[PDB]
Amino acid sequence: SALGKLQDVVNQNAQALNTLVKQLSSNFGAISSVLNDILSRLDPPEAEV
Amino acid sequence: ASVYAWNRKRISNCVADYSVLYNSASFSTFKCYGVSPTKLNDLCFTNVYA
Repeated sequence: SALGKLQDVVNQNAQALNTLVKQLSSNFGAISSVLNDILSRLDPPEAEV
Repeated sequence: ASVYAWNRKRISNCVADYSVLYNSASFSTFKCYGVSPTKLNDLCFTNVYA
């Protein structure tokens, strides 16, 4: 634990990145979190929504 | 079937050509939801219920 101060910095940033990446799995109300699935299923007028 | 006792046919393990239905002159209504009728032949489904 002696170098906890430096490890804390590493952990906070790694956590921030991991959270940011995981947000790409969120639908946010969309039919899918995967952009390619939306594009392959819907026409532009509906895909844009 | 009567609408109160509607029939459900489970379709699986087959090739589905939807353009035959969509390009037909014989249907008065053909409304797709959650999917484009012109992209159906490019999609795969785990199952289709008719």
